[PDB]
Amino acid sequence: MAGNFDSEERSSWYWGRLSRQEAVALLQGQRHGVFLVRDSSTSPGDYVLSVSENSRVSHYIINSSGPRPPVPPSPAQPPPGVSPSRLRIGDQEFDSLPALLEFYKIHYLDTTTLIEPVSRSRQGSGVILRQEEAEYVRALFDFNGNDEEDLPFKKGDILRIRDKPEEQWWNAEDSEGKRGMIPVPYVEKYRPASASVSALIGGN
Repeated sequence: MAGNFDSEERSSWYWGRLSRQEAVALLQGQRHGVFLVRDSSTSPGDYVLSVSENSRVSHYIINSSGPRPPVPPSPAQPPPGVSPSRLRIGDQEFDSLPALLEFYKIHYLDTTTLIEPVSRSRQGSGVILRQEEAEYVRALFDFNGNDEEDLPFKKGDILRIRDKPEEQWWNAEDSEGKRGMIPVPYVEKYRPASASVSALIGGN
């Protein structure tokens, strides 16, 4: 998780509209009590709630007004300024659409109740991609090589820690281009730059 960003949360229930078949296609793929929302394929300016009921997934047309701007951008677009309830679905009334999914969770739409957002996949993770620096170390030992995983480098070779599994061996690219283990407990932080014409190069 990341926190509070979208009062309606797009990656949760409202992705970016499509055809009931599409929503359905994914909906059924999730938990039986899963339901997502789509765009009013019938109405020009309205929302639609989709719900995997029984074997398929039915839709519920929502009616939105829009009293205030939706997104920060947009040069100028004067809003209505009258629609009180603004958003509503079925034969009842609610403040907004996002809020609707939070109340009907136990009110029962037309036969089925709302439980959680479909969420087919994707999530704010980013797999914490560091990639901090890279080329800034000069090996201090020569070795022909025995294992494909071990980085065979020659004394004075400026490698780049391609990763750092543990403090007892890291990953780095050698003058040849291959990677492997490197001296994490003792390496030469040697600023490489002056030739770039390959002096010798002889690994495999």
